[PDB]
Amino acid sequence: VLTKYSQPEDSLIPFFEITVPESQLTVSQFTLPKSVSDGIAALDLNAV
Amino acid sequence: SVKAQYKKNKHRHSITNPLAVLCEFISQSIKSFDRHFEKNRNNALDFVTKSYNETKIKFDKYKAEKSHDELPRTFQIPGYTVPVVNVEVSPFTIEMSAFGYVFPKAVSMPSFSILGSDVRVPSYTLILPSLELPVLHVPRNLKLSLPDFKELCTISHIFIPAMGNITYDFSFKSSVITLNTNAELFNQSDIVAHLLSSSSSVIDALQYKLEGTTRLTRKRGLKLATALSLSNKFVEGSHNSTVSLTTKNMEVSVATTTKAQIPILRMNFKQELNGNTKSKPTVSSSMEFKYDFNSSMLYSTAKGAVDHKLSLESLTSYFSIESSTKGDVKGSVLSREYSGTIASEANTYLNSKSTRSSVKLQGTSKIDDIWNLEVKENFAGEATLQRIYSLWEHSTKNHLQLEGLFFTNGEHTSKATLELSPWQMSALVQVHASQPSSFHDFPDLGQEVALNANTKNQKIRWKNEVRIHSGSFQSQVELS
Repeated sequence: VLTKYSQPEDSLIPFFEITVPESQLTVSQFTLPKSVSDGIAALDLNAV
Repeated sequence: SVKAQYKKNKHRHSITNPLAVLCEFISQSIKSFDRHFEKNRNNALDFVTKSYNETKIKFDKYKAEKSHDELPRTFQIPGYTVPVVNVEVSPFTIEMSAFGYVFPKAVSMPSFSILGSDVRVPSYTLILPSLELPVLHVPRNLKLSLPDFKELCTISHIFIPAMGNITYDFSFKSSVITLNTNAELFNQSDIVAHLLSSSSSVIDALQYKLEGTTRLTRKRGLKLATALSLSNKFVEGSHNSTVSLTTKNMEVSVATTTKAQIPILRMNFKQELNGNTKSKPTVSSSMEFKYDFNSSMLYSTAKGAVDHKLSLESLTSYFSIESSTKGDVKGSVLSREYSGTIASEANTYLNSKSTRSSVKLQGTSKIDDIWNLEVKENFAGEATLQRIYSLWEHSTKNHLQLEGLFFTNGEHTSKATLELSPWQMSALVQVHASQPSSFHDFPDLGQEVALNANTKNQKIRWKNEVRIHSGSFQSQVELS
C-alpha cells in the first residue's frame, strides 16, 4: 500500500492519497458431491 | 368377457442395506470433538495454573484447610436385569470430593449390556483435580472419547415385492365394434409393463391401434425406457422417454414426436429433451412447432413456425445461459396479408468478478401492411469491480397508416448511457427522437444532457429543442 502527497488536476486542494493496489485472492480447488470433509467429519455423498 | 385374474404372491425380497457408513460418519465428528475437548482443556489450562496460584498461598501455607473434614460423597447404584427387553445395567459409582462445594471428581462409566443395537452407553473416563489437596492440574492429554453410536449399522431389510403377473384383458364381441385391450405387468423382480389395445370397427375413426412398452430395472440403477406409439388416422404419436441410471451418471432422453391430421389445420410440432450430465450438468432444449391454418369459409389462412432453443452450461468455472426463440407467422385474412415475427436473444453472463446482460428483442409485426417497423428492442448493462456501464432501451418507432392521407407516426428515444468509475461519473442522455407528420406539423422534439463529474470538476450541458407547426424554441444551459 502506497502513500503519496499529490495535487489533483481537477481539485486545487492538495491531498494525501493512500492506495491499496490490485489483489488477486486465491481460491483453492474444492470437491462437490464426491466426498466432502470440512475438517470435522469426512462425508461420502457417493456412498450415501 | 372381462378377465381380472391375479396370482397372489406374498413373498418379498429383503435386501440388506448397510448403515455403518453413517455410523462411522458422525463418529468422525466425535474424533474432532475429541481434539476439540483438549482445546477446551487448553482454555481450562489458561486458568488451572492461575487457579493453582490462588490455592497454595490460601490453603497450603495459610491455616484454612483440614477443619471439620467430611466423608467424600460416594454414591453406588447396583446393576439390574430386565429380561423382557434383556438389558443389563452395570453398577455405577459417582464420586464427589467432600472438600469445597460439590466439586466434580474423577468419573468413569463403562458400557452396559442391552438387546440388539438401539442406543449406545456413553463409556468414558474423565479425570479432574480434587480440592482435598492444593495441587490442581487438569490433564490436557487425557481427553474424553465417547464410543460411537451403533444404531443398526448393518440391520436393515429393504422390502421389494416379488409379485406375479397382473392380468387384465378386455374383449368384447359385436357386429359393428370390436375392442380387445390387453394389459399385463411383470413384477417378479423388476418393473416390466406393456399395454396393448386392439380396436376394430366399421368406421375408420373408431378403428385404430394403441400400444406401448415400459421397462424399469432395479438391479443396476433405475434405468427406465418407455416408448409410446398410437396408430390412429387423426393422431400419430411417437413419445420416447428413456431415463438411464448407470449407478454413476444419469441420462434423460425425451423424443416427443406427434403430428395432427386435421384437414383445416395442419399442425406439426417436435419436442426433444436430453438432460445429459456426466461431468458438468448441461441442458439441451430445443422446442419445435409448425402450424398450417386455412379457412375457406372465412377466407382466412395462417402459416408460420414457432421455435425455441435453450442452452444451459452448469460449468464449475462460470455459468453462461443462452436462450432464443422465434414466433414467425404469416397469414392472409379477407384478401389482406398478415405478418409478424418475434426474435429474442437474452445473453446473461455471470462471474464472481464481472457480470454482463444484454437483451435483444425483435417484434416487427404489421396488420395488413399497417403499423410496422418495431426494431431494436435491445438494451445492455455491464457491472465490473472497476467500472459500471448501462445503456437501456433506445428503440425506434416509424409507422405508416394506409387510411386517410398516409399518416406517419412513431415517437422514440435516442441512446442514453450511464458510465460509472472512481473519479469519473458520466450521464450522456439524448432523448426525444419524435417523428413530425401531417395535421399541422406534429412537433419535433429533442433533448441532450451531458453530465461529467470528477468530484470538483463539474461540466453540465442541457440542450432542448421544440418544433411546432410554424415555430420553434431552443434553449441551452451550461455549467462549467
